[PDB]
Amino acid sequence: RITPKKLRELSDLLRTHLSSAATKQLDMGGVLSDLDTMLVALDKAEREVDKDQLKSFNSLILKTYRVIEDYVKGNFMLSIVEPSLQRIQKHLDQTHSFSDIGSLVRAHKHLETLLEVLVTLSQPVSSETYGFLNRLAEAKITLSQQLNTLQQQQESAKAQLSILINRSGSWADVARQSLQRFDSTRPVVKFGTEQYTAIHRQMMAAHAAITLQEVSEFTDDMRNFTVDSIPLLIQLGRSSLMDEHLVEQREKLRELTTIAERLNRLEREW
Repeated sequence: RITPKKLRELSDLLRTHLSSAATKQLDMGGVLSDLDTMLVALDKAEREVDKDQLKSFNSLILKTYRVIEDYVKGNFMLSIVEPSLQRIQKHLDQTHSFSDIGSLVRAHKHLETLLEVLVTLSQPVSSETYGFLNRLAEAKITLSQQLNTLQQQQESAKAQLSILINRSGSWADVARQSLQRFDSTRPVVKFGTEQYTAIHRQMMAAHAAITLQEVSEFTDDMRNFTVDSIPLLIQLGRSSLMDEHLVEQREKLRELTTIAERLNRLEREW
C-alpha cells in the first residue's frame, strides 16, 4: 500500500528534478524513469492518502512534464524508453473499466513525452531510432483509441445516469416518504403462530398494505428502473470519482435503487 511517506518521497524527487531544470541541469533519463515509477504508484494510490495530497501529486507530475517540454522545446532507448514502453504496452491487452481512465490519460501523456524527447534527441538518424519511434507511435495511438472508446462509454454511462435520475421524479419522493413511514411505524415481525400474537401479525399485514397502496401506481416504473440502474451502478463502482457531480449523482441513483428494490420485495412478500 502507498503511504503518505512514500508519496512525499516521490514528490521530493519531482521537486529535485524541477529545481534541476531551473539550473539547466535536468537529468532526462532520471526524471523519465522516476515519472514512470510515479505512474505505477499513483495508479495504486487512487484505488485506495488524503485525496488532497493525491490531487497535489497529479498536478506536480503535470508541472514536471511541462518542464520536460520546455526543456526540449529550447541506450536512452534501451534503458529508459524501452522499459516504460513495455510496461504501458501491457495496458493495451487489458479489459478496462471507467476507473482506469485517469491512468490511461497519464500513460498517454507519458508516451507522448517519450516520443517528443526521442524525436528531439535524434534530430545522422539510425534505422533503429526510426523503428523505436514507429513502435512508440503505434503504441501511443493504439492507447489513444482504447482511451477514446472508454471515455465515450463513460459519457454514455453518465448520460444514462442523468436520464434515470430525471425520469425517477414521477415516483421518487412519494416512494421515499412511503418507505420512511413503513420503516418508522413497522410492527415487530413475529415468528410464531401462537394465538396471543395473532393481533400483532394482523398489524404487520395491515401496515404493509398501507405502504403498498401509496406506491401501487409506481410498481412497473420502479421495477423497470432497477433493471437499468443495477448494471449502471456496477459500471460506476464505489471509488472516489471527484467528478463530485458524478459521485453525487451515483449515490442518488444508489438511494433510489434501494427504495425501488425494498418496495419491489415488499409487494412480492404481500
